[PDB]
Amino acid sequence: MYIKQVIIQGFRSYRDQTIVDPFSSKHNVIVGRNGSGKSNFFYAIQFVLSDEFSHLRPEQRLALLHEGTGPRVISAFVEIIFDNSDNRLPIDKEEVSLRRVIGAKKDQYFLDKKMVTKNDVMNLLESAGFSRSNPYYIVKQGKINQMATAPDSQRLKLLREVAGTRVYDERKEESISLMKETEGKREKINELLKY
Amino acid sequence: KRGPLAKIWLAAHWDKKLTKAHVFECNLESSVESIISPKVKMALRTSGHLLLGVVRIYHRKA
Amino acid sequence: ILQENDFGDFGMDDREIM
Amino acid sequence: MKCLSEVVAVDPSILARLDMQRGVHGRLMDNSTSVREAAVELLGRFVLCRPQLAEQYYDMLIERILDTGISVRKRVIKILRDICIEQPTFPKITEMCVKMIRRVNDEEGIKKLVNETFQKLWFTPTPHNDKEAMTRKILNITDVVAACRDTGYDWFEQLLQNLLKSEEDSSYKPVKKACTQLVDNLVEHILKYEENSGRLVACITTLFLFSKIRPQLMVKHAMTMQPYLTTKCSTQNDFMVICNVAKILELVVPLMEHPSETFLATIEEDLMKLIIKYGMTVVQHCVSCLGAVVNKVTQNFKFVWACFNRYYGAISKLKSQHQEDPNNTSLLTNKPALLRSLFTVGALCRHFDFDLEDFKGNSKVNIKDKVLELLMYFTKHSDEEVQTKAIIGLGFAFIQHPSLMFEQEVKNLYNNILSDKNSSVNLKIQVLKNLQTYLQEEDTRMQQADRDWKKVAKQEDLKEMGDVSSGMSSSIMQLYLKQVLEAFFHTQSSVRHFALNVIALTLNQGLIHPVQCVPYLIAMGTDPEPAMRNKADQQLVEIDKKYAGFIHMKAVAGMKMSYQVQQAINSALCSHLYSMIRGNRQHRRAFLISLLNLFDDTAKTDVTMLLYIADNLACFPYQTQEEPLFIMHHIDITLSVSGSNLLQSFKESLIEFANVSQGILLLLMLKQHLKNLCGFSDSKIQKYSPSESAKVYDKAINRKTGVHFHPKQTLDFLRSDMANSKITEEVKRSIVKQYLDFKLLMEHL
Amino acid sequence: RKYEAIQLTFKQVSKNFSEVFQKLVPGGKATLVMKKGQFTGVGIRVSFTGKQGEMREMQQLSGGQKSLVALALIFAIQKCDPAPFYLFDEIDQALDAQHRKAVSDMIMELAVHAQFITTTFRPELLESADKFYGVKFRNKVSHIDVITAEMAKDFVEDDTTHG
Amino acid sequence: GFLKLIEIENFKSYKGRQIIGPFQRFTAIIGPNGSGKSNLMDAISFVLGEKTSNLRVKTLRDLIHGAPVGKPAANRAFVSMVYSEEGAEDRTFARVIVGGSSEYKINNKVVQLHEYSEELEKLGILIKARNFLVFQGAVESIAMKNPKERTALFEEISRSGELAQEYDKRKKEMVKAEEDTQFNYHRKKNIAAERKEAKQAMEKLESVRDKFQETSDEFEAARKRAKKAKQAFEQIKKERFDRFNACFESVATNIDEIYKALSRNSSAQAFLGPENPEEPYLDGINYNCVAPGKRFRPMDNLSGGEKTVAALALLFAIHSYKPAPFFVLDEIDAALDNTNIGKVANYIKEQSTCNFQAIVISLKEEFYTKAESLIGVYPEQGDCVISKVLTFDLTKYPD
Ligand SMILES: Nc1ncnc2c1ncn2[C@@H]1O[C@H](COP(=O)(O)OP(=O)(O)O)[C@@H](O)[C@H]1O
Ligand SMILES: Nc1ncnc2c1ncn2[C@@H]1O[C@H](COP(=O)(O)OP(=O)(O)O)[C@@H](O)[C@H]1O
Ligand code: BEF
Ligand code: BEF
Repeated sequence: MYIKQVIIQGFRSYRDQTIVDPFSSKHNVIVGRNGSGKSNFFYAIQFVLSDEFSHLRPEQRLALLHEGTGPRVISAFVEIIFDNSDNRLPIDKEEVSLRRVIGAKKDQYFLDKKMVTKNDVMNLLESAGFSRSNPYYIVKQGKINQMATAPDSQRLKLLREVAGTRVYDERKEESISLMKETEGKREKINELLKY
Repeated sequence: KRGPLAKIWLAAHWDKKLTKAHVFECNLESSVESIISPKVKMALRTSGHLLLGVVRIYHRKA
Repeated sequence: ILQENDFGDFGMDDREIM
Repeated sequence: MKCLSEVVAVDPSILARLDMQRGVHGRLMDNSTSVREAAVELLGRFVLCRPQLAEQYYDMLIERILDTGISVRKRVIKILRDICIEQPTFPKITEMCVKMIRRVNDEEGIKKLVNETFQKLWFTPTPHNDKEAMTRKILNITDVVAACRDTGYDWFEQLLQNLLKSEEDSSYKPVKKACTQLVDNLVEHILKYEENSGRLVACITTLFLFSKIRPQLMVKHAMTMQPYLTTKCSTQNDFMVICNVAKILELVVPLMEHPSETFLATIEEDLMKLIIKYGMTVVQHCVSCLGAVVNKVTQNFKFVWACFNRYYGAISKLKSQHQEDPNNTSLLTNKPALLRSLFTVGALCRHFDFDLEDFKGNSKVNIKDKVLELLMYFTKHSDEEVQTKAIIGLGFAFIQHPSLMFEQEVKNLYNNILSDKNSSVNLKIQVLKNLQTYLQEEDTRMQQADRDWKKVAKQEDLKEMGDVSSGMSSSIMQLYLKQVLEAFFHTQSSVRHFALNVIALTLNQGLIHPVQCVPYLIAMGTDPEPAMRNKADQQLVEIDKKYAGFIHMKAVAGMKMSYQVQQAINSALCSHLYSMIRGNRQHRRAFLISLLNLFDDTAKTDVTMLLYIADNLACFPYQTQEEPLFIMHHIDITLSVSGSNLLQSFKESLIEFANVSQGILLLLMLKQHLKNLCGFSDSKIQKYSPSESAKVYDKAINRKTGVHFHPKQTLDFLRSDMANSKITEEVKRSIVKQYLDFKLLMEHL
Repeated sequence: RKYEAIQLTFKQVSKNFSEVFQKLVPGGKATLVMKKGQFTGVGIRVSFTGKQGEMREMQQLSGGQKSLVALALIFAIQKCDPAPFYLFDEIDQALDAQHRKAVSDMIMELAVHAQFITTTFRPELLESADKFYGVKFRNKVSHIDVITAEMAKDFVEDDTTHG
Repeated sequence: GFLKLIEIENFKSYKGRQIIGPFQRFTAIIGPNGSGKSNLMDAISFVLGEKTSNLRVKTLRDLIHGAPVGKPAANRAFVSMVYSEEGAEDRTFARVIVGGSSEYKINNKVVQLHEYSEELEKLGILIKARNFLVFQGAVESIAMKNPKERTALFEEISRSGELAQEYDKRKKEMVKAEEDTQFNYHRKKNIAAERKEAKQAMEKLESVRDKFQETSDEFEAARKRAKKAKQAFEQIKKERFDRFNACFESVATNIDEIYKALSRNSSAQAFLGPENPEEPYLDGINYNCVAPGKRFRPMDNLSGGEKTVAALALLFAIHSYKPAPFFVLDEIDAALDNTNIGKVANYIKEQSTCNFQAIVISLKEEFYTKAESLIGVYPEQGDCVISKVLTFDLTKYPD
């Protein structure tokens, strides 16, 4: 769709990212010097959208605060604002904002000043078509070429995700274990029924 | 929230607000599976969630 | 009786700073 | 405990029976959170139901605020908030009221609950009635801020910013209105003060903190305390008031709208009179506001430029006198005037650069080079306090232009003053003061210049990333920090006070490498003063939260540095090291292996290091079973080998023998004391082997009372040694008696 | 119903992969071959510079060859069904200026399909973009703003100095 | 001296015998994508000898011309270099491969692997080092390495790696001698105890004190055994310790001054941290540097350019300890701007002229603008690609 704007306060390398002119719907180019601090944009938005980067140790989570000077920040946030114009996003509004508030232990999700149980964002982005676990459509700095050299198993996983059935496997093997244990329960029911 | 499939939405997604009253007799499983089989505009992942709901409620009846 | 404790407060002495 | 807390809440008249008193105290100091909150909840319910007779236990209550828990601190805050809200005029309220604002930044939840706690407690709208309630509210706030001065002010202004950010929209602005409803009342208090100076300076510090947080209020009241800046007596608190009101005007004059020109003018001249007739500290704290107001709106900097020219001509006369007359007595007569001239020129260099196209207004002479060269020349002087004043001027001038320390001879000035075991102790104190202050202004200016990025955003380029403006600040430490290392080995402790402050603020900025000064930081974690070791351990754990193995790298170096520290001075001192490293089995195992082998096998070290190593070893607080077992096992191995060899060599056969036997005796005494303190069967010690199983020897150790007999006996056998060499018969009798003791220890089971 | 959906989306991706391959690579053909499946693998088969006489494997390639393989798969899925957003971090690293011209041309080909955002050090790529966003790091802190085409074109290639 | 030129036969798009041009002090190999250029470096490593996987190839029968397609040129391949050194002598080394077998030649006579290896060591070539040839996407990995492998590289460059077996053997008889001594100690202490309550018949007491004497003699024999083993393990630790720490300290020194030299600055730092520094050759070695203008952060967070800075710093420092006669550099100007490529180009211009030969591959024109000779390669169509060499002078041009 179309990202309108982004807001950053204390994430890694920005104290206070103010309101700037919005983006374009076609292509937006960025150029800077070496070490410009641009990978902060990538890590920030993938932290807002994807879950996997928020799985490693708490230590670098504490190190995921802009610790430039003056006071030491404990609470940061990143906000993203965009329009659900095609209503691909199931919530019916027009300026939808997703922000993530980050503490040393704490982490909270606001969708237009609403508290989230951490499962609304997952199935919400799934309905949007996003994958929290993909390396697709997002590339790191200098990590573009592994995906071509990535062997075939995750190629099948990738195309399986493109089919959208990446859910159905974990659902079905979640079902089978409960199915078999209920088979044991109902077999027990039959001998005791005879009793 | 609202709808015959709303309880299945709660089962798939929330699963905490469910009580024994809904579990025992609110719907017939064999009815609702044939309700959901021929439906139009059915997205793949929402179908997976409805499968979550029906599998969960069936095992809860067991 | 003093059964289950810390050796003085040496385990528990995070001090105040400036 | 919770239930019987409810029981004693019903009947308070039972809290006298001694065994339950012992039980509740033990649960206060029990090694678990939940018992601690249950017991403190009991005591708080007793306090609320019975205000009297609990103030004898108030010291324990107030020391239970800091408990490294989560709900225990919430509970004790609830207790103390209700104590404050139900009984005023309790004799120890305000001191009490200090301590929890010290914990406002600790967690996010505590930050919140304390913020609305105090907002209901203090910062309520308070409509135009009940003047006396507002009055002793003001009184309490003044007592709090007066008691705040000794430790530090940053916590309360941080609280103020916490309230400021908490209301981002209008929300009626409930504190904000109340905020101005406070400040003019304080002015009203000043308006009724009129004559006790401690309360005056407390009020002006309240205004000071309110100016620090946001300067938008005092724009109408500046002329009200304008007569109070004019001229007062020669009392120190008046001088502090002068400094403070100078800071307050320094903030508030830039914000106030459309000022009177003659008002700023007369302020300017009267504060120059205050310069020329008073001491150095007020001169600095007021030349700050002079530089601000002169270089902020107005344009009459030619008069101050002429004052600079007068001082420059005076110092030129003095140096020209000293060119051919180094022994002239005319210099001693105006020597304090020379000191004042040095401070003035340093301050004029400090506030803003006058080596510009408008302050000079003519062809460039580069007067900064001349003044730094002249200050170099005055630095080489026979008297001592003139060199102190020279270093003061060096630091002050260096504030404005940091590239000036890049010159070689400036570095020569520092390293020659600080090294060589200088007789003067003061000059180190002032130069470290310059370094610490230097870090402070550069941090403040870069942080403030971050805030107004938008006003300077479009007049600066992209392809450069101007970084040497920041890099020089880093780079200067690689010129001298290693020198600073031997600055740490000083008998005077104000030296180490400033040195630790410098390195702490440095790594707080972190432009240097982390693990380069750690064994020094380890060593001065063993300092007698609590603030020193406090900051040392705090910085160590600050690294430990962020980098794991770094202190594990610096293990024995900290021990040798600590030995040097207790030479400079003349339970376990380095126990907090063990407290941090208690997690990992492999690294702790490796450290004890390295220690016990290297320093006890062959290295001919001094016995005294090994004495204090064994002192700490017996005095580390160990928590589970396996660690003393591993210690005793490798002790048994090394001891059997070394003792068998030494006894067979002496039976074959000697001051070297005396020293190595003293070390072996040290090892025996450490083993014996540990074996007594653990209270474990020696057969299980014989049965043990290293790395048998991780889950078997994890049991809780019991520590018995009064076991610490190792230091007395080791001191006895060292005073028997004293590294003494003589040909008496008595030393031979001592040698053979210790040999018989060795045979006995060999024969023990 | 999932099984034939796999089959149809595999055909759609493989045909889109071959056509984006022939768009980006001026001479040569490459596509997917499906293995014995159930399914256990899907191979990639590329022929170029003879287009039939050359037949190579997965691993022995040049960096730019692997880059165009990856980007071709990226827009094989993108043309099969677009993802809501797309973003690149120096995607033009190993490749040469001629294929930088190519990839920018397929940017203008695909810009209607989805919103692409990209950062590079090379100038030929950035003439396929709407407007220009500039990073500014000073005073030990970063900030984003908007800038123009011309001065950015100066920074990326024209100015060749110490800074 | 240096490497004069290289000769190839039937190897990686090189049909027949073609004489690649003589190599000056700093030349370069430039060409578009898929031009067949890294294979020259692959042949360089091949005649120096290295395992097939890092040459993006398996089974070493695929290295022949035409083999990746499936139709080999032949079952026969030569590769050969000529080393040129002062005193007017040149040494002609070659690798001779047929099918799956290969041999080595000096002055076109059959030379076995082992003597070839030590004579090229005398030339100054550690083929287990691998710390001088550069891969496509490994320069970022140089800093991001697990410390174990770089620790092994520093350990082998200290010529102690073959001594690992003797050291660990002497260590295990250390631990066995210690456990035997303490076992005898426990056993005689038990014997002394039971004899002590045996004191409170006389025949069994005398027999068991004879057993006590026997155990004491056995322990004394164990003491002599441990004593004899002890000093031998002392010199083995002393020699390995001395070699490794001298290497470490010289590396630490010269990497410090070259790092502060190369970034044209006085405000960056670099450090190599040894794990357990009493005996850190056995444990890991991490590597942490300070950026020219960034705060101190962990190195995983870094961008590309400062990793390239740290990697090339490591390379030039380990050269400064143990020189390599000539260098190959794969595209080290990866994500840089004009400033950093100017930095490294000026560095290699001032530093190659009297210390080392160095050859690079690149695409960014300023890097090889500073070059003094250039090697163009044109790929050509056919049944497969055939690449062709041409040489271009550069030291007859202004500014
Ligand atoms: N936690 C942090 N606090 C403050 N500054 C940080 C923090 N993490 C990174 N930075 C800064 O952000 C910048 C990141 O630059 P770098 O990672 O090299 O670039 P890029 O983001 O383009 O990969 C550096 O200049 C560094 O000082
Ligand atoms: N023996 C060979 N004969 C023909 N082509 C080959 C041979 N070996 C590799 N190639 C191909 O040549 C192309 C050029 O890449 P390569 O020779 O590896 O070097 P570079 O990476 O410098 O372009 C690649 O597509 C590669 O697969
Ligand atoms: F500022 Be970067 F190296 F994306
Ligand atoms: F893959 Be290349 F031409 F180095």
